[PDB]
Amino acid sequence: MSDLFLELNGKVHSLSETFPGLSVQEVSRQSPQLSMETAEIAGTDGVIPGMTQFKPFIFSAKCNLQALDIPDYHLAVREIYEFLFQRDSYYIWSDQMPGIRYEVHPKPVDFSRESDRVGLLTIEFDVFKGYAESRGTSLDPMTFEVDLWQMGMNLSNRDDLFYVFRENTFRVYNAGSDRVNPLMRHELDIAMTANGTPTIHNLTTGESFEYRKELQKTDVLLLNNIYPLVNNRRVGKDTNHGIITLEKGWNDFEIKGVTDVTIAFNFPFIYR
Amino acid sequence: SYEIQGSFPLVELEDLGNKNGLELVNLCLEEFGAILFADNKKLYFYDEKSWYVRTEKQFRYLYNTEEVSVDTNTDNLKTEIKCYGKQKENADKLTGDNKYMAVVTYTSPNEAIYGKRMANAKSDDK
Repeated sequence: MSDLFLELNGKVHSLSETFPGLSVQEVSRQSPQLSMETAEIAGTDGVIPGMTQFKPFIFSAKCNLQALDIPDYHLAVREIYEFLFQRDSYYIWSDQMPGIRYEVHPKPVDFSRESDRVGLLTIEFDVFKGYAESRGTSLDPMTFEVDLWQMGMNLSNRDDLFYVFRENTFRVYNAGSDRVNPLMRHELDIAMTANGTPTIHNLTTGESFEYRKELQKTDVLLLNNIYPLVNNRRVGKDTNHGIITLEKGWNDFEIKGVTDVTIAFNFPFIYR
Repeated sequence: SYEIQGSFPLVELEDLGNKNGLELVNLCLEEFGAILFADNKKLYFYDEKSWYVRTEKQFRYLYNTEEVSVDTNTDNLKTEIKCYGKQKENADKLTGDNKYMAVVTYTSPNEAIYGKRMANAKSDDK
């Protein structure tokens, strides 16, 4: 059995459950739209590729609606149109792969009336970020009872994966298919509490974030995307304005200038 | 703050001042033939010798260049000029080039490639 789940206004709605007469036949996903920024020099052969990018793509769901009678059919069509089309983008996922969700916007799709009570539909959701992300962030535990993780999410079956560290040198595993960069509108949060003047170094990437003031254990330093704060107060003037990024796989992190470090990473995995 | 790196000649000027900083900097660049480059708020003034630095990087056709354009103009191609110096006190009493103690005609060697192309006379009274 196939079904489609929609996250809207903080509520999860099953498409089949919401509309009893509507059942999802099949789901499908367009392949990533790779595009190399070609540059052509006249007289030479081929192109000089720039930086490969990914265009928005389409997630499709073929379904059918079976109503009791004609007024019921029209009412169901209107209610489905009301439910699907909202002002802002929402989230969708499928039973087949319940660990991966897409932030999407609906597309105009017309009901194909086959009989007096049945109508075929092929809903298409445009995903504009160009990638899919996990339903849960890195802060969620990798436990069975959380009911969030599934197979095929590049989870390493060779070592434990935790995202809270108590020492000055450790490794963090980004399981996504893209390098997590807040400059690319990626979600990434770091919460560190320690004593002294801190400096975070990502050795594999080679990046370094530097804060130039003394810190106490009671003050939390929070880097969200491209904003560093202490106690939710912007302190960008007192930093080196550097930002760390998470490469694919393992990243070696070293923290200098502080003691009793407690650093936590909170970011979703980027799939495609 | 300003720094100077190079050698520049002496220039005679009249009633220097009564201008903003940028106007005086532009005057220096135009007169002394300097090149200005700023490290934020610190202005370095070089000369032609100390400004350009030779590098091994090169521009090659069909390798790293796409469109190359050359604009050539010869509307002001002049190889001869006549100039007059200051004016004598008895200018009204004198006739012709005798009105000036300094009258000179300069002919460039490039005339041998272009012939005589004399321009309108320029007068310096100093």
